[PDB]
Amino acid sequence: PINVAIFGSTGSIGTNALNIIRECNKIENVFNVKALYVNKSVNELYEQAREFLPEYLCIHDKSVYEELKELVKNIKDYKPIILCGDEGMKEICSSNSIDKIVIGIDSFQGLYSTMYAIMNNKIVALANKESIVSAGFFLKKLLNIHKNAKIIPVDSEHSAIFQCLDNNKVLKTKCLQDNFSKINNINKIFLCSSGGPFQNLTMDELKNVTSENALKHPKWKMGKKITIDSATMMNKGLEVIETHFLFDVDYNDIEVIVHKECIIHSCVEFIDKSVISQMYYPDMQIPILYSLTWPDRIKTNLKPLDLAQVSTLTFHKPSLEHFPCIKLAYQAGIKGNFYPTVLNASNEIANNLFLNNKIKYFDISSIISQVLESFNSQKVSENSEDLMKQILQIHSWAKDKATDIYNKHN
Amino acid sequence: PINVAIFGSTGSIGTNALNIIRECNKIENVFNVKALYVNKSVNELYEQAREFLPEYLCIHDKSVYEELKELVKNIKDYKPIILCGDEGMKEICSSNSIDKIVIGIDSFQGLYSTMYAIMNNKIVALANKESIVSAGFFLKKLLNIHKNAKIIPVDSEHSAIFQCLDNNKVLKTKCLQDNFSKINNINKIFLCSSGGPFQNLTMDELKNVTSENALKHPKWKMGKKITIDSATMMNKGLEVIETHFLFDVDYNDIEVIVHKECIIHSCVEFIDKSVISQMYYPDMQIPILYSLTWPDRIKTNLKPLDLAQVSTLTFHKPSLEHFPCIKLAYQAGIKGNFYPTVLNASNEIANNLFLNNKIKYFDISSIISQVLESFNSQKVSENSEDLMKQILQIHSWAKDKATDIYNKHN
Ligand SMILES: CN(O)C(=O)C[C@@H](CCCc1cccc2ccccc12)CP(=O)(O)O
Ligand SMILES: CN(O)C(=O)C[C@@H](CCCc1cccc2ccccc12)CP(=O)(O)O
Ligand SMILES: [Mn+2]
Ligand SMILES: [Mn+2]
Repeated sequence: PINVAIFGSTGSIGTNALNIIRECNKIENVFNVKALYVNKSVNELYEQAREFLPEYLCIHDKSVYEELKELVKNIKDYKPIILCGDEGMKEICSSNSIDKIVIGIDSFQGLYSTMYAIMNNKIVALANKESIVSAGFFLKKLLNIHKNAKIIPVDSEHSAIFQCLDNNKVLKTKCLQDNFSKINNINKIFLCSSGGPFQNLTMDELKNVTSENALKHPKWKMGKKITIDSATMMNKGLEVIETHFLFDVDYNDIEVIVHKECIIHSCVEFIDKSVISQMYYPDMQIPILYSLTWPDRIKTNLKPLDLAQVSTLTFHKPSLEHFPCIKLAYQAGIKGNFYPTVLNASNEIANNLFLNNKIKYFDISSIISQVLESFNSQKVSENSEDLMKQILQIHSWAKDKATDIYNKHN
Repeated sequence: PINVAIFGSTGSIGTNALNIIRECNKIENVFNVKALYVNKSVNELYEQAREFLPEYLCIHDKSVYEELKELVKNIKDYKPIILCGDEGMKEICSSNSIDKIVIGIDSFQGLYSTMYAIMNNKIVALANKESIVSAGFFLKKLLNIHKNAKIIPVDSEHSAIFQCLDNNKVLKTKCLQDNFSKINNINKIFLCSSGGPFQNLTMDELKNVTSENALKHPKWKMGKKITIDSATMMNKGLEVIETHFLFDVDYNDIEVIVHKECIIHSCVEFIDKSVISQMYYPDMQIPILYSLTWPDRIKTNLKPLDLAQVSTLTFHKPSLEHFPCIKLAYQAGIKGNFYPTVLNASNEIANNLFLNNKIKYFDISSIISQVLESFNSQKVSENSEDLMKQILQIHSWAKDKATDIYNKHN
């Protein structure tokens, strides 16, 4: 019986997590949903509580706390512990009844909850790539202290890589640890990308693309921020750094490859040169489920992959001239220090400016480049609390710098 | 140090095994070649002995024993144990200085040394699919007696399947053991085929194909017998039965798929519907090496897979009208009993008749079908020695029956 908490239970990751839990539990009772946590979606939380009957309920916005307490009286034979805010989140993380926590929260409230799950030696199913990019060294330090805590990757490509590894080796180590790649005999990673909507466009066409071109009738329905990052390939740039931190793979041994069918989710080359890959239809339920069943697998009723129907799988190298965000991500990763923090923060600003029609496509990369060029390496604090404060300071500095560059140009 | 014996060391599997051993040992001294066994290729064995300096040499043909003794006197600082025939093979199998035995002896004959390797509780790297098809239930019985013996598959597709599995699960079972697929969470197998030289021919074109057409300017240089089996797709038919026995996968859960690029070597669908595949250039060194390093991997200097250069991977369903041998193999497998023994034996004859221009393409499947129809199931012996005698008797009966059908129609 797997006891699971879901943080951000009404977002995309949270609802896909509950969907696969529901469907798997029909086949065999495997999961007990112990806690649900949302920002302010009190009615959606009530609907989930009605079905899943968790021991804990938490809502971040305290203005809707009483509104939740009244609604929950409608559910029969049910007396949950209803909590509020950061203190509620912390009480859930500290509960002995919870084994695994799904983090479906974007940005730094995601990092904050991840931190407390780790301090409580839980398994943390983590989808938030920006938290790993911006606080990777901090998370490594925290995981070295809290020896039974584990991050299990949910980002589709990183789940794929993790699924391609031998658990007889994985169990000797854990993600976001030094020497992970040595212990697992990993030589190199093929990190698969959809390529986004702009692969066939010329440099002159890219000059004029808008956020509407990136968002309009998309091949893959996703959130706006990640859709823009897919269009610039900065999504893959961030995922290169995510790969480096999760699996301790050198940047020279991570290759971005454009695979437009999105059936192969990534591939691992081992030291003998044998390559293992993971494949499925594009569907977050498989990566989410594996994060909750690892090191085992369980039965689902998902549609089986029909390779004959798929028929063709294609691969090509991305053009760094057309997708300069990729090069910027490698440069930041290789420089190390807090350059990944700076990359992520400046991209947060540049992405949103492009989304709102304030800058052009190549201005995204120009702004990010200028902020990276302005940053000077800082001595990394040995003290965990000071290190988190450095990450926050540098994140804020980089956002401000990106905004200042935009303001001067405008 | 991994202590290895190579049986049939001058054949294709044996020479590829020594090639990858040589290249891996240059990087780090990991293998000791303890024994080499050949039928009669005395000069080739001498050359291998000069390089690898094995403790044991064995030659099957007693008429070249004295010649081998005199040749070996030329090698400096070297006093091997020089043995002959079946007795020498048995002595090598019983040596406490040998851990792993590569069986590179073809056809029904390779079963004999495989049996003795298992009786001595060795790890047996088995390439010979005909042995597994013709004596599958016998090998299962023998492996249940000799608890510490293991068969590790070398046939490229079966190595691929094995490499796709989690060794944390594999180590709790073994190939040819009941419940192997359940313990490994296997749902279904995609068994990849090149499709062979006749894959795109029309029915009218197929009727006229000759063995010269199959053997001329081949895409892949291989032995004549397997090349004919690739042309008829009986190679994959045999490999379906091999999959069933090795991994305890139901015939309804094995799908043959034509993958003409021969980069993906096969794929495993797990019970959650996630699919894992193994990939490399067509090269027997990877399957052979994995059989000798399992459950670990070691460094090689093999060419890394360039997926962007490969560019395209394709998949389609084979036509059973054009490749009726596939249907015959599934039918024989599903019937069980000694039908696989009969399939293999009758195919041995039909393959050779077509090779030597005595029958046409569709006569191959006609002969096999008629022999299968003629066979009457026998009560399966409980005693392992009686069971082996039964397999031998049925093998001989089926060859003679195939020949008799040919003689009638000729
Ligand atoms: C899904 N995922 O982890 C992404 O990063 C988005 C990525 C893959 C999109 C295709 C895809 C792949 C796997 C699962 C998906 C689930 C929902 C929607 C899309 C899915 C876009 P990119 O490669 O161009 O950077
Ligand atoms: C290699 N192997 O295990 C075969 O059964 C031959 C098979 C695959 C041939 C391609 C291939 C695949 C993998 C390794 C190879 C090594 C040498 C030559 C060819 C290799 C032909 P088929 O699929 O049409 O039945
Ligand atoms: Mn991703
Ligand atoms: Mn094969």
